[PDB]
Amino acid sequence: SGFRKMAFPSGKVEGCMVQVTCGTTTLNGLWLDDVVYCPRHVICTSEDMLNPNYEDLLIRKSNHNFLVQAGNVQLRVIGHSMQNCVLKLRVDTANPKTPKYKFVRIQPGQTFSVLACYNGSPSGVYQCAMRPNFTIKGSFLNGSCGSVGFNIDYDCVSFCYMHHMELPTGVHAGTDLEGNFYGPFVDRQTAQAAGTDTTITVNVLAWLYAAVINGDRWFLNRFTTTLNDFNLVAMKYNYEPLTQDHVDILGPLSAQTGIAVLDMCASLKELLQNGMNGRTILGSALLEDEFTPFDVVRQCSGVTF
Amino acid sequence: SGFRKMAFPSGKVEGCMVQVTCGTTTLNGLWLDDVVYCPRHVICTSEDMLNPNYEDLLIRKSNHNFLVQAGNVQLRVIGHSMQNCVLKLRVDTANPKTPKYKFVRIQPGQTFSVLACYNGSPSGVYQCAMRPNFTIKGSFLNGSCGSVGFNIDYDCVSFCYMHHMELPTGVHAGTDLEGNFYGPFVDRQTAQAAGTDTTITVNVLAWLYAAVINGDRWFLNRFTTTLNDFNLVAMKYNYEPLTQDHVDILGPLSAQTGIAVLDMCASLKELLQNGMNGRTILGSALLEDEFTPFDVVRQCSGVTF
Ligand SMILES: *C(=N)[C@H](C[C@@H]1CCNC1=O)NC(=O)[C@@H]1[C@@H]2[C@H](CN1C(=O)[C@@H](NC(=O)C(F)(F)F)C(C)(C)C)C2(C)C
Ligand SMILES: *C(=N)[C@H](C[C@@H]1CCNC1=O)NC(=O)[C@@H]1[C@@H]2[C@H](CN1C(=O)[C@@H](NC(=O)C(F)(F)F)C(C)(C)C)C2(C)C
Repeated sequence: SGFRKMAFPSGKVEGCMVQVTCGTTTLNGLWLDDVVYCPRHVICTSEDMLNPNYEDLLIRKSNHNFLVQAGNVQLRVIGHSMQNCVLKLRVDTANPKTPKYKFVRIQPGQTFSVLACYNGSPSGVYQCAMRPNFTIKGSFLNGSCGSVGFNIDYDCVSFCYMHHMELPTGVHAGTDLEGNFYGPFVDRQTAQAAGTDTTITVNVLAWLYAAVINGDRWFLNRFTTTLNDFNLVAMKYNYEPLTQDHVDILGPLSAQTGIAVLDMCASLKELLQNGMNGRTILGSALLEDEFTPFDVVRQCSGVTF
Repeated sequence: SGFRKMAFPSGKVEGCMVQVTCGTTTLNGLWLDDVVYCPRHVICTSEDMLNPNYEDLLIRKSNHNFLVQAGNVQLRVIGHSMQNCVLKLRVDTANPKTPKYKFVRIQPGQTFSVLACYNGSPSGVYQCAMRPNFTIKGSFLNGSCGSVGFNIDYDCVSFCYMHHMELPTGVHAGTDLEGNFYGPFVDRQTAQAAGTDTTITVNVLAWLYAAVINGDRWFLNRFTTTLNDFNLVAMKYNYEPLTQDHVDILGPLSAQTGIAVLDMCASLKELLQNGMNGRTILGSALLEDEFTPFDVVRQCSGVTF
């Protein structure tokens, strides 16, 4: 019993974190095989970042301009190229600690662990959801860029995020491992706005099932609702519309508890309309939307790696 | 910016986890040097746990009765001894992945990372605080016993917890690596309840400094209180008494922000008596007490390991 925000064990990702320096700019890189992937703004100075032309900045750079440090060891960069907002550095050797991996582009609502690093060294690990407005609510300081987000499926590390920047409202933005930004953001030091953030509805229901499995059941009612009737109510509260696909994803949790998805929606509707009245759910006074249906199943059935 | 509950990178602890089976009872062990530490109830059958005579049960157990598995390799147990509630199985092979380590007993209020395991394999990582009632709010299932709590001091791993049991309200209990339980709990399936919990006041104040550091400054007021006047209000709300040692520990946070501890106490008093007025602090509608002042400093400085 008990329910916590839980990150994947990070040992496999730790063995891939290196330090990338270009001039006086230092950040992190991800060493897999003989390639190191890092944000392309490692080539900028403080002034370049206001309006960079990465193409010309990179032309003025050659192999001896990039220092890659793995532990106490310098890695010889024997090639470089630019793929979207990510820089690929060909190094003299393959990472002996390279795990089985893939690069994936995640959907909004999906979660991943972030291994926050500074100077190629791991500082901490925390769980993050890709918000519907394509930002994450993380914890990143100067030099954190290059820190990656990932998921583990038994032995395989699926990398999905690389940190690049922080937006005005304290939220964070970055790219997939191909350099494509999540959202309408650019790697330029200029005011940019993230859209209005909505609540991931399928995730709130998933967390309500986790609360039920843990014995937190005060919010359950003997009422029912239709999918349309629930959506008409929830949308006034800035909740994402719930679809038949989302109900199919909630199925294993529904079957395990014996509470139909639309029965749980009637409890969620009541919580939005009447509030929580000083009560808590899994120790929280707000409805939590950063656990996916899979995160609940994984935690409640002890999936190991 | 951004303040998140963060666990230590788990790589170092991952390499120390093994599986320990005795008869039909299977759980996790911690392999350091040529010794495997695990909870002593691994020798118990399902009926023994109601009223176990450990001294007697262990006398009827031999080295050959303990199966220890490190990956696909079975380790030969060449000796054993019972230290309080922990079993120490001497194996014929030192763990080549043994990091620099120490065993410590933590105090209530101090935090640690839990690497949760099943069958000797890591499933996830999260941060916990030793509550004033000596329980922890974790997430553990059947077979999670022997999973450990740890802190990392750059290169040294301080092991401070080993999971043994779960109490009625979904809260957990365990021992230090000497087998001594935190709290008044015993390792027997008998009626036990955690004493009424209190809020860790120094951790709440450290969390408000983290809020000011990140921009949430709405709760700051012109008022100032004494230590005595603060403590008379905290006790009403079930808060731990704030001592001069707690005030001294808060010193680095107070100096970085230029806000006196007793000026932050007036902010906390106002918050306890009159509420949060519909506002959040660091994305939370409740006052968080699981970040110690060292966690706030570590995260806000980007300390690496
Ligand atoms: C990479 N190490 C940092 C990480 C930032 C620093 C503070 N916390 C973070 O997440 N990335 C940057 O410094 C990027 C980088 C230039 C400026 N920058 C920003 O994150 C800035 N943000 C923006 O200009 C905005 F709002 F558009 F996102 C900053 C104001 C410094 C937070 C580049 C090339 C975008
Ligand atoms: C270790 N593998 C498990 C972890 C438990 C199982 C359910 N969730 C957990 O955290 N430990 C146990 O099964 C221990 C073990 C016997 C009984 N047990 C308990 O934790 C039980 N609790 C109590 O006896 C109580 F109420 F006193 F705290 C249980 C009812 C199974 C939760 C021993 C030797 C204590």
